[PDB]
Amino acid sequence: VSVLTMFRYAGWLDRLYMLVGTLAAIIHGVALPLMMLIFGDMTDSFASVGNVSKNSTNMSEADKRAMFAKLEEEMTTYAYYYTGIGAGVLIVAYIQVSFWCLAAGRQIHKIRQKFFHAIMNQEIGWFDVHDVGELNTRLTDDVSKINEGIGDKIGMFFQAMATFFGGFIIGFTRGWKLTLVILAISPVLGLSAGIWAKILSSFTDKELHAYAKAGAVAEEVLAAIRTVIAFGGQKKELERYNNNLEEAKRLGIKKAITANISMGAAFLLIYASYALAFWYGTSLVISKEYSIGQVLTVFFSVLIGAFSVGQASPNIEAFANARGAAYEVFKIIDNKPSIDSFSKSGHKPDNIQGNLEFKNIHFSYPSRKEVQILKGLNLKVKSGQTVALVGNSGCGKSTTVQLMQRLYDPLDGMVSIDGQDIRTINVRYLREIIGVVSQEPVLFATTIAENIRYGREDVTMDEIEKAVKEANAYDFIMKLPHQFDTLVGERGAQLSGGQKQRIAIARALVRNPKILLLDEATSALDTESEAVVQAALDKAREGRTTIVIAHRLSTVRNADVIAGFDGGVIVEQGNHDELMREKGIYFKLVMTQTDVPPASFWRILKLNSTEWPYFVVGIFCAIINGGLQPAFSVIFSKVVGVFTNGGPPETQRQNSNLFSLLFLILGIISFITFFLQGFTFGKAGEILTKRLRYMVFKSMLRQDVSWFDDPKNTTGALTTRLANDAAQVKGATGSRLAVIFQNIANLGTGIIISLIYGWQLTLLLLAIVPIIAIAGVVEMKMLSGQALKDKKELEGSGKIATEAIENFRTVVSLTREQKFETMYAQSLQIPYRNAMKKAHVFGITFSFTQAMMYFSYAACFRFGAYLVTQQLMTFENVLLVFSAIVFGAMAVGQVSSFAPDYAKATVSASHIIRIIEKTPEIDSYSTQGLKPNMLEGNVQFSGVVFNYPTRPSIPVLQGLSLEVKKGQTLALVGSSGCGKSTVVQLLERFYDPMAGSVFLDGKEIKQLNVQWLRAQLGIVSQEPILFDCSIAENIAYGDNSRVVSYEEIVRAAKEANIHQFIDSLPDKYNTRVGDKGTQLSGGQKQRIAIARALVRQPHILLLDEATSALDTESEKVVQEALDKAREGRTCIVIAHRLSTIQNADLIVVIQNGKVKEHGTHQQLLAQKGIYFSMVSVQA
Ligand SMILES: CC(C)(C)c1cc(C(C)(C)C)c(NC(=O)c2c[nH]c3ccccc3c2=O)cc1O
Repeated sequence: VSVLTMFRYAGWLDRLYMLVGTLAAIIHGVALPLMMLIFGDMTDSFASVGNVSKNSTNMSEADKRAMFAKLEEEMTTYAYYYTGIGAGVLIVAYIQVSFWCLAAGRQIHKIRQKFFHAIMNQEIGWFDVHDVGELNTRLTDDVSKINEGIGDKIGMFFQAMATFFGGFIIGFTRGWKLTLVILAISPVLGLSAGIWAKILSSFTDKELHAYAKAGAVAEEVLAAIRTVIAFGGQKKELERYNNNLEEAKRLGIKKAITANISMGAAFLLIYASYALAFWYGTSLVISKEYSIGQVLTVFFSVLIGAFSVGQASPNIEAFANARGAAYEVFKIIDNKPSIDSFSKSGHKPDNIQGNLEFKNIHFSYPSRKEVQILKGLNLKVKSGQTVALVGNSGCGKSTTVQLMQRLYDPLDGMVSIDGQDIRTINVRYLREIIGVVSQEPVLFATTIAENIRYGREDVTMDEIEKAVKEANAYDFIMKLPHQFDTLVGERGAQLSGGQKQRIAIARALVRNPKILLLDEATSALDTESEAVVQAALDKAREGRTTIVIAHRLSTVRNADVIAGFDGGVIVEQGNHDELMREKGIYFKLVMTQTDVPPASFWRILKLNSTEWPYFVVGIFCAIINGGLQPAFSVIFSKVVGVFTNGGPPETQRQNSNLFSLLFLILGIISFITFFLQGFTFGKAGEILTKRLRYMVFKSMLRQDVSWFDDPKNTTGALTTRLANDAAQVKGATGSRLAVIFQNIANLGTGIIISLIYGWQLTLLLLAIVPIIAIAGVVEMKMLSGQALKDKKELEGSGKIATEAIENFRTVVSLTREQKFETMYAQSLQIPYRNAMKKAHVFGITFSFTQAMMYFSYAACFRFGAYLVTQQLMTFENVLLVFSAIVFGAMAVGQVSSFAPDYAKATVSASHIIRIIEKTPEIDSYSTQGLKPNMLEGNVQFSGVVFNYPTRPSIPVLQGLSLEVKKGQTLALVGSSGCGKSTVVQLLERFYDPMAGSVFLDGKEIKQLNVQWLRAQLGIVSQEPILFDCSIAENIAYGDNSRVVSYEEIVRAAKEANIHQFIDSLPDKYNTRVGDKGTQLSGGQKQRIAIARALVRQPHILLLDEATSALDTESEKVVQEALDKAREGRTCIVIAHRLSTIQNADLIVVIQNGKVKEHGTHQQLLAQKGIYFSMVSVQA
């Protein structure tokens, strides 16, 4: 059978009306050629009347009476014919929509009904085969996609074929010669599109690869930002970013030639094939057979059929997606095992049920998503035993609990029963005989008594009132309004843990159960209600058949037999007194267990007025490219005019002359004007996309502060804004020239053409164009005004579906199943009533959308008839009104297509505005006099408080003052690593101190030029920023006030010990490492990071964190570089593993932002405070 035979399944009239709607769609397709036919039929008659009026004419007014009487007699019969086709399309439109909404709805209601019930009759396999929430959500929307998968798309497919083949049958019958040419050009247009797609593709690939390099050049440089600021490499990296965008600017400009030429060639094939068909068509009259006038309008109906099949393709593509998501997951609705638990079957266990014995279990994990981790379990319980399990071990004991039901059934080992087996028996009785107590009861609610009744659906209030007492739930059912029928939200969203627990114990007791079973049930309770719950779980046991598991060895002694499970298998089996007399494994266990929505405006115009290269000739080009399109209709009007009303004189020469004019004027100009319009806005966008990207990336690379402290930013996410905004703003250029073009193809030429209308054709144009624009703008609202309300009826009906399965301990009561289906039988009924209603609404609006075609033709006939005919009827300008209506329909589509490409581009403008206005924290200041006498300085700190760029991370530095002298070490340690690290990272200016300040001596580092500061500061990175440059550059990523030379790369290699690598390899300083450093271990990377500080002679030096992940060589040969990098130069080092850096002339202990001890290392080893207490725990 077909896949669609399973979608359109069951029912009677539910299937039969699909045939009625299919027949309506066929007739609605055949009506479109018949509307073309009559305008042709009039053209045969008018080509006779009009030419006889120039050829053996009855004077020049008796023809205007005798011939015109027959024309208005005929037009009075035509007034029946086109009105009958009009009445037809109004009816079949509503019958087609009645199929789409009401016949589909007659299946889709029962499909949704049996879908919610199919989760319930999936019984066990719903737990294994994907997961709750999403499996319910995708299925809930995919059974909505089935509506299109059986609906309108199938109608549109048959309707377009009926227009196509119906038009072709008439076009063969009246003149197959031209109808064969319409077949022959279709593969040529398809081949042209088959070139256009390759031209669009294999230029964009290279534009993407050119940009991908500019992306990677931004990403690593922004991640490394404060280090690239400290080296000075911005003078290299800003041009690496620029030139990869110059390559993209060499590529996009060539696509802006080739794609525009390939579209112009497709337009040229259209103008040329139409012109050749017209000239061949009149040659098949004034020489030859199989033409007249009407045949041309018949051949145009075949082209309307090809357009109708084009309009069907997006509906067939939507139908392919409606096959898509729905038909595969339809197997989880049915073709699943579907019976697995025996949900409404089985004979009763009238051996009372109780006498279980598990044997040689090796079973699966629950849901089979994890492997069978359990190996070895055997376990007894018999009628008149509390068996208590000891040796608790999580999932490896919880499997034994979930195996107590038709939810998991053993395969790896067995259960044994003293009678008929528990896998075979009555599943409702099996749910209700046991009180199955989990610490968390995941349960749907509405009242407390209804939640208790979700244990067993047959109850009396006399059972309920005892159940709330003996579960000890009575305290809150006395405090709450309406008591046991007190109102509560879904999942119990107004109840604490111990309250839900005592309600779930009442939900057990109301069964009159014989057995108690406990999923570790003392765990996760509140310590008030844990005791009140234990007293309820003791009250729930009349000296009777129980299987208890708990973290408290109280309920384990409130019992009859211990069963011990150190790992797996039963190791001990005796009384709690016995295993404490004889002091076994139970006694061993007793000894341990007792985006920017404010879219911008105005400023955008002055910004683009600063960005753009003023190619204003593209505006003139868009105007003339628009005005050329109605000139096709002017020359075609002149062909119809001379052919209907010239008489025979010169006709073959007039047709040949107008053919030559038509072919040349459209083929030459339209190609050039589309090409030059596309190539002008393309080149404007090539400047804009490059110029914006350079300015915003340069702005980012001059503001880390107030943008990397943003928890709402991510480096790659900013690189997506660099991707998207610079492309969206490019689309926001060419679309505006397309809006200029369509205005001139429409009213900007159409009103000038109306200066030669006899007012009747102006009334015709004005009666149609705004009304068809209003119709589509209403049709929009009619559709969307259902869909939002349909979604909210479905959403409310979805909450009560997910609440039926996430609340999985409702499958452990199983009698609420058909009560949920009873809720769904009313809930699915409100959107189905909405669907029955909208079948009329869409019926009348889609019917009115046909009525405008009858009205258009009927007005065009009845505004020429009699009143213009008496003058001689206008053999011109009638065609121009229809072309202006087509340019009006084109205009509405062109303008509404670019509406989101206003809105998105105004959001991209808000993103661009934030980043061009910058953060003023890392710029070229000059209030502090830059003095050379203090490159090493005497760095003063005073009153200092600091909180990290992660802004919630507390003011961790708190009132500090310190100094470090010219050439001195200042080693820092402190109670949580923040007391040391913040002092380096504020001197980096990677954030400002919120109070206090820091000074080079008597002049402020908050006010010193950040690039002068970053000329004297060296900084050691935990990770070297790395593209595959030479080793020389992979030390020296630029310099802020120096010149890199042989001597500095010698010092930086030798002092940092990294010359171990550089003097060894091929090429020495020239050689390679790959992006991120393919052969660079931690020890090499930190020795490179030391070299990067040293290669500019750093008069002040900063060692951020004195080990990364280092040990052995990789640590001690790094310390052998740390000691060589400090001393004689003003060096701050934040001590980590104190068995790296303890060598310093001064150390300071910064406890929670204040000094607690200080001195040289040996003076602090004497101080028996914090420092010696931090040494005396490292070793
Ligand atoms: C916005 C909305 C409601 C989806 C809508 C819009 C239009 C436009 C804007 C193109 C008139 C249309 N129009 C069309 O699809 C068509 C417009 N002009 C034609 C001219 C000749 C042959 C077919 C069409 C056509 O299908 C239909 C709509 O349903």
